[PDB]
Amino acid sequence: DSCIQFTRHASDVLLNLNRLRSRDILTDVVIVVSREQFRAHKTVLMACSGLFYSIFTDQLKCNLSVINLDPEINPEGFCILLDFMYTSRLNLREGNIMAVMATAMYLQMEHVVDTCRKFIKASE
Amino acid sequence: DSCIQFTRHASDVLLNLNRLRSRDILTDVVIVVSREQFRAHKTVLMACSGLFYSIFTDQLKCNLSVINLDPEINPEGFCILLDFMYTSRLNLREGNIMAVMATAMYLQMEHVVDTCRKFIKASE
Amino acid sequence: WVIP
Amino acid sequence: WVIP
Ligand SMILES: O=C1Cc2cc(Nc3nc(Cl)ncc3Br)ccc2N1
Ligand SMILES: O=C1Cc2cc(Nc3nc(Cl)ncc3Br)ccc2N1
Ligand SMILES: [Cl-]
Ligand SMILES: [Cl-]
Repeated sequence: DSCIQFTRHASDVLLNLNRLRSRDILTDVVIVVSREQFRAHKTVLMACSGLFYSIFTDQLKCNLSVINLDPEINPEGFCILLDFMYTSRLNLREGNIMAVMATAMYLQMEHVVDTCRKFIKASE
Repeated sequence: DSCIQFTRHASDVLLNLNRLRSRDILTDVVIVVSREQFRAHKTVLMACSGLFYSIFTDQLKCNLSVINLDPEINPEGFCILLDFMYTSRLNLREGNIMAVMATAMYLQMEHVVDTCRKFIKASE
Repeated sequence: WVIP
Repeated sequence: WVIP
């Protein structure tokens, strides 16, 4: 086509989606990870995770307001990944890399899994 | 912080949100523009438009499944802007620039208004 | 704004 | 991935 493109549009949209998350506006699901609860937008979760994409395209699960993750999932690892989904920034540290990679594998977040594998290979 | 960032994350999220729109997945509102209807995600509309942000943060309007725009709004202008919201690409043409600018002013989409004003100033 |  |  003969379209023009606004370079910062995608970044600005995500920044606004994160502002809505911070103020709990139009969040439509609670993700339960052991004793912790995380409110989010189903569409953003689906856009970032192969697991949430499969869950919310399911004709029965699409209507659930609560999703319980596998008990092996670490709440901090999930929190770091949820922040990444809404900001593009990943808080990857020596103390959390194993939990973050395990959570990204479960959530089916391929680019996160790839950087974790590379950072782990560098430290061996 | 000591975060790393995935450059293409925001673009990939928006691309996925547009795939959900194309398949009518988890769309939660219909925007009526004269005889035309446009299905969309309230969160994406809010993230792109000052008008939709004000509408869906209203305690009564946040619950509406149908929003009727002002009858002066052109459906093609709206369609072009809705496409821009979900893709960052604006189909700006000599034949549609006036309708697109009028719609962007009504929707409170400042960057679109700015490029329309510049393209109009160049042709005078 | 750019030419994509 | 980059250092932001
Ligand atoms: O690593 C990842 C991230 C991700 C996101 C989605 N999300 C969607 N995929 C498609 Cl094709 N359409 C709409 C949506 Br929402 C699917 C798989 C994966 N795997
Ligand atoms: O030209 C524009 C585009 C736009 C978008 C929003 N959206 C939001 N703004 C804020 Cl501050 N927080 C959350 C959201 Br969603 C508000 C105003 C405007 N004006
Ligand atoms: Cl990823
Ligand atoms: Cl804009």
